[PDB]
Amino acid sequence: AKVLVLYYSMYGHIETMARAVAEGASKVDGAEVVVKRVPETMPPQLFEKAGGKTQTAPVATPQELADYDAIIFGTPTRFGNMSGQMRTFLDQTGGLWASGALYGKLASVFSSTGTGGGQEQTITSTWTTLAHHGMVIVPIGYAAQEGGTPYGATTIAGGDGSRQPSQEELSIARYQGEYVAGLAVKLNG
Amino acid sequence: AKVLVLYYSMYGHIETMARAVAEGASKVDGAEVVVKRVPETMPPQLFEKAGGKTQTAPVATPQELADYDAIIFGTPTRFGNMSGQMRTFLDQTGGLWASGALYGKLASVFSSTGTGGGQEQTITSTWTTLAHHGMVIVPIGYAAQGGTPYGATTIAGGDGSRQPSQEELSIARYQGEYVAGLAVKLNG
Amino acid sequence: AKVLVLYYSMYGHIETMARAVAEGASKVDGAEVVVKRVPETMPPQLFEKAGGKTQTAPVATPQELADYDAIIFGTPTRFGNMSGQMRTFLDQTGGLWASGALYGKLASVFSSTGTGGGQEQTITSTWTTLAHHGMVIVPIGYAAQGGTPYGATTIAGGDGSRQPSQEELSIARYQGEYVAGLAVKLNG
Amino acid sequence: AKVLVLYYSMYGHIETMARAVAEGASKVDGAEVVVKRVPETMPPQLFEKAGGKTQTAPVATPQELADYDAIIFGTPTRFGNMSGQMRTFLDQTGGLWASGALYGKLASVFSSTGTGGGQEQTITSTWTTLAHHGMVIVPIGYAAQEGGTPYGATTIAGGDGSRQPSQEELSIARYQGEYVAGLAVKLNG
Ligand SMILES: Cc1cc2nc3c(=O)[nH]c(=O)nc-3n(C[C@H](O)[C@H](O)[C@H](O)COP(=O)(O)O)c2cc1C
Ligand SMILES: Cc1cc2nc3c(=O)[nH]c(=O)nc-3n(C[C@H](O)[C@H](O)[C@H](O)COP(=O)(O)O)c2cc1C
Ligand SMILES: Cc1cc2nc3c(=O)[nH]c(=O)nc-3n(C[C@H](O)[C@H](O)[C@H](O)COP(=O)(O)O)c2cc1C
Ligand SMILES: Cc1cc2nc3c(=O)[nH]c(=O)nc-3n(C[C@H](O)[C@H](O)[C@H](O)COP(=O)(O)O)c2cc1C
Repeated sequence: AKVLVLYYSMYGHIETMARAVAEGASKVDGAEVVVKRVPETMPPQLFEKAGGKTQTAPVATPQELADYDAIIFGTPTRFGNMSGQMRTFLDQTGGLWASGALYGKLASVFSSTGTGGGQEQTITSTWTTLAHHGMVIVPIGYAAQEGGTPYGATTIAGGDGSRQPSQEELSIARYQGEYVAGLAVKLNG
Repeated sequence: AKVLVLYYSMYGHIETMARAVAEGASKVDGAEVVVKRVPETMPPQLFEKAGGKTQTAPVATPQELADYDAIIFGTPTRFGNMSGQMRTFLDQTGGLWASGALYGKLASVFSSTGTGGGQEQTITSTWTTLAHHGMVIVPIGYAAQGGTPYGATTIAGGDGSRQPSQEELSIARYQGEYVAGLAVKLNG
Repeated sequence: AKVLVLYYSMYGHIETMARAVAEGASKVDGAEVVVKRVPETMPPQLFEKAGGKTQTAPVATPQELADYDAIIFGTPTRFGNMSGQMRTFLDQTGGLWASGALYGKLASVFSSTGTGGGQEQTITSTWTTLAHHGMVIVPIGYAAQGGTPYGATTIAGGDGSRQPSQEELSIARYQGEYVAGLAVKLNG
Repeated sequence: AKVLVLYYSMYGHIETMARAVAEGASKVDGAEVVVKRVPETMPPQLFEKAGGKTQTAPVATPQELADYDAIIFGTPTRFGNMSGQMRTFLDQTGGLWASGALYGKLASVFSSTGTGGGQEQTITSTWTTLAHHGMVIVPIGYAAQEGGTPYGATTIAGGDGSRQPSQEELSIARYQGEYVAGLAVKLNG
């Protein structure tokens, strides 16, 4: 099974989460895992001065999403929604929608926020788009307990962005990757 | 694989849909399908006076949900949420939650509305509860072609006179067949 | 302006919050505040055996909601939704809906959770129902500084032992005072 | 009271809706009404070939949103969310968020979809962002009935985009503008 971890990060928190997700998915016999980012939409000059952490992963094209059996989407919270960059990317998936290209594929979502507020809404409002594509949606449930959510792995970046993901947050992200990849093998070999 | 179509219905619209869902699921080789309803919470007297439709389906218990590989949940829209009867019932599943009893099982949702507005919120706000249980959620996507990609729906009309259409029931059957197919793929 | 704090609580966490909300609203010159609870739906015997907290607040009726200029609704999180007791109660407001009885009135929501997850969905899925009634919805935004901009919340802890904190109750009082201020501005 | 109708349109459906909203808000004694769009993010070449209807309204800056007492947001549905263009714009409102610049201002939302699916989610997922800004959220309720929603005015563009808004849809949009502007005067004079 092919698993895409597809993400947007501006300050590295989601990027770090993506790595943990991918490590988890890689644990699964039969799963092949790829990590990619959506294009930055900000001019580099502004991205630079805003203190952005330059992202170096291969940039995905909307078309290649059809190639995977499972897609795990990572986005930071922007006032309770996915980021503009992820929204702009997913708005380029009309071709795939028309052809049913993602229909029945596994989808799952992870996020990051400054202080907690909006993490749940970011994940569930992302599930909406995945459901229009006919994707099968995988939440994590009470995994953690067996300041997060049953909807997907999250991390807190802190008010000033200086917090880094904890071992426990990375563990939950890794679990999410492992579990989705396991589902993807059970369904697609 | 074992599939439960669990529904609430007060005027029979969700009941008609539930039957169609159960049929679609039945078409799948390897799938065993049961239809149950959640308990009415209205006193029988007021249900009657409200013009509520009486129903033959057996009443489910909260604890038996753990028996099934896939649960397809049917609720009418009540201002953009599931019904209080469905809500009350699911609030009784804390035991299953604690033991991880529904974790990883498939869930899917269908609904009915008077005039349309709220059918999407009903379905997605029911997904929320399914996700707390760690259920895998199955929307229907563009099979929905106003229906919804989130699951099958029917329009009851403002006075409730309208009955599920051929096309609406056909989408409902699609949904059962789709979820049942996934259940057999995952569980045999 | 008249403000109703309408709440459901099984272990007293939302009850404590409701009191604080009612106080904040009371601080507003021109605001008159009433606290009521929605009916328990559990039989008294099982409520008791469940370790439920008994409550002094008068029980509201669905129809009296139309009396108020602002309603602040308190519910614990039940897998990311309002409680079945709150859901059942609001399902009884079809009469108010038909007559436009709550249209334009202010609504605001607060909640309680065991461990946090679901508090945001509880609040926004309650807003849905308020919007069907045409109520104007008041979130609290960055006064929330894990709380939520959607309305005041408290963490009950996994075993329910934790009680609302000084800070959490202070946000709850802010919310009542804010909504009551808006009610007086709109209605005098 | 100053009322901003702030919108994104790619094929004109939301644009037509915006005009109706603005007409409604203008009916109100004491309300002054302005219509603006968010920047197109698409290169014009692509916008051209996709058959976009060039938008000609003044382009809003994130900063000027602080100047209004009420903002009515219009966006088409993109798989159950606001469009990338509106998301990208609202992601530039961090300055306003930090200063509480939109706190307590009135907000309301209208939408458009191809075939209905996702209109409710687009509106409520937009309310999320408005709530982070502390905005007071105004749905329309059962206005229509006294294929739409109580959350805000909507229009159906049809599967091929050829449908135009009906008189009844425009009437509901106008009502939304009138009602929000009326609220804005009652609160701010
Ligand atoms: C425009 C904008 C909106 C934001 N909204 C929220 C919010 O609603 N809640 C929150 O906790 N943090 C919010 N933040 C903080 C971001 O979520 C945080 O920077 C992000 O999680 C970091 O992830 P990254 O390092 O991968 O970019 C916001 C930040 C920006 C720039
Ligand atoms: C309390 C209550 C709230 C309702 N809210 C809505 C609504 O928000 N939108 C709508 O289109 N219909 C609404 N209706 C109509 C129901 O959705 C409709 O009667 C139901 O779908 C019929 O299904 P059933 O026959 O299976 O009970 C409501 C009905 C009641 C009794
Ligand atoms: C059926 C049920 C479901 C619950 N679901 C959640 C949940 O999803 N997330 C959470 O953090 N707590 C959950 N809890 C804990 C409640 O939110 C907690 O007991 C409540 O907030 C206490 O408020 P009260 O004392 O006012 O009743 C649940 C409790 C019950 C009984
Ligand atoms: C990327 C993309 C995603 C879309 N998703 C949906 C959808 O989920 N539901 C729907 O009915 N229409 C969908 N459509 C149709 C648009 O909503 C429609 O073009 C829009 O409402 C027209 O408004 P405008 O003329 O102002 O651009 C989508 C269109 C595009 C280009």
